[PDB]
Amino acid sequence: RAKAKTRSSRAGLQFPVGRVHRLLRKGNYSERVGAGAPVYLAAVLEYLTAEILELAGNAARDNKKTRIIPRHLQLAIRNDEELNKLLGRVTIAQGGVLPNIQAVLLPK
Amino acid sequence: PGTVALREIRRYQKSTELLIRKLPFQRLVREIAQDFKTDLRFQSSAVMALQEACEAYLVGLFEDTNLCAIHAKRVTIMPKDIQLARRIRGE
Amino acid sequence: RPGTVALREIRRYQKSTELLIRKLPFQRLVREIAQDFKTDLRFQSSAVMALQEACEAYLVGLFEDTNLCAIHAKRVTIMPKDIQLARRIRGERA
Amino acid sequence: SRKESYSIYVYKVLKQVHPDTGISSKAMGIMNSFVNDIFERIAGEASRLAHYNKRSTITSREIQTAVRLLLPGELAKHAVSEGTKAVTKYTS
Amino acid sequence: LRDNIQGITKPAIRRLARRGGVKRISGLIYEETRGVLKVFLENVIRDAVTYTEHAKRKTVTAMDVVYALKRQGRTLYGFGG
Amino acid sequence: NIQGITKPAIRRLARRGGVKRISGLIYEETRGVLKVFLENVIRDAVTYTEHAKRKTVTAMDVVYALKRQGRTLYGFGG
Repeated sequence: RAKAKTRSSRAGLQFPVGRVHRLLRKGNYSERVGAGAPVYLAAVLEYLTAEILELAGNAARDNKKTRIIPRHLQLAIRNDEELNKLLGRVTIAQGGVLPNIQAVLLPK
Repeated sequence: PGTVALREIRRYQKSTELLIRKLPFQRLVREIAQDFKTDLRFQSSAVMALQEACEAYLVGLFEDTNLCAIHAKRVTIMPKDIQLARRIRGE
Repeated sequence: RPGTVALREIRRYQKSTELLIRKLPFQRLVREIAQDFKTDLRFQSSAVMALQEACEAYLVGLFEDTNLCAIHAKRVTIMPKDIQLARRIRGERA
Repeated sequence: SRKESYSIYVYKVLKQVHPDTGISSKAMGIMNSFVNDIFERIAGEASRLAHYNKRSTITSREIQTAVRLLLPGELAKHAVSEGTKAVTKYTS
Repeated sequence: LRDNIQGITKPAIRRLARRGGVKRISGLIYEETRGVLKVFLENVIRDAVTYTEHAKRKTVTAMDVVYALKRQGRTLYGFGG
Repeated sequence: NIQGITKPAIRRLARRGGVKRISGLIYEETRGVLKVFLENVIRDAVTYTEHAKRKTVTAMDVVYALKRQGRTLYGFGG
């Protein structure tokens, strides 16, 4: 037996692969979990979360801010059609709505 | 003039906090719960999760009603624009 | 003779469990659209004909919402901007 | 007692893109909600795929397929590429 | 008393309308909106109570309502679950 | 070749939907609605087929696609 380290580190991964391996069995999704499946799901969750976290940081950068709030997260969704589709059934607490006007409202 | 309401649009679209008064909403939530069933009581977080879902749902209804009125060549909403916005959603 | 009883169509194309698009042109329509994701496809007859039933039902379901949009928008006539309203408020044109 | 959430891990991943940036407690809750919603979507989709195949095993190919029903755009193939990289590097 | 749902005030409904981007608002719209607002709770509180009645608790949790909102296709972040 | 679904067929679908007056720009824009719907159920079905590794696109793979879109169907496989 040896001094422990995360299985994610050998996979090249940033989230806890061990508890993903727990959740995939303990949630009764199948009788067996393949050795790659929790590594793969951690990689998928990380990839998609990092992709939206750049848009979150960029939404704060656009508003010239340094601390993320739910408004920057709503702006991150409304800056990308993949997120506008994926999160189309999602409510963001205190995120508000994208500011928009139909041209008919405008004077002249 | 009759049109500087367009500045209210931009202010309340910049703003992102909840708009209905918490006490009136909590009173209504409790009244609707209590004539439904006995001794149901709400954590503050449940009343907030309700109110956020309600106000997001009504912002969606008003966006949908806006497009119905714009489609009807109006600049005004009448209860019939809401009744289209329900039937066209299947609500 | 001319210019009377448009309900001649209403009274014909909904008397039974019929489908309105002809079979041979539908069977050569779907295959070209399918192969762009992955080619070398073959098809069951029971696969292709399961598409048309969903398609015609969805098209009919749109037109059912669409004529009320025209009536609300002060028209008897349906026009492309009715579909711009309906398909966006159902959340699908997004 | 612990309550199963990702608060420190999403703030660890933020350094991939914006080391300059802080996270409000509210925003931390939103991103904690995001990662578990995508889990409930993928674990359900992969289990329904496995049910249609009657298999005892989930696999890299159940999730590779489930991600393609999660997203229409190429972020699906990039996430699928990242999963196949990670499983390869883990097993080598 | 003000229990007739008129406690959801005219200017509050009008502010939701302004965030929603609508221009001129006819004076029956506030009351039509109060009708929708009741019916939304007749879906959401009712099903949230069916989740409270899964455990048969006295306290409604944020989880109980998030489960009702999930089956009703209007999911919510920040509260968890 | 989309023109195999006919000018009277696109009218017939609207008439089965009960429409009165129309304007003819509806027809090609309705072929646009149908094209994206038909492409979605096809691409979903081929995505389910390639998980089963067969080259033969098969009725239950179309059923899994339609069931994911919330739609239930019978006679073919059901």
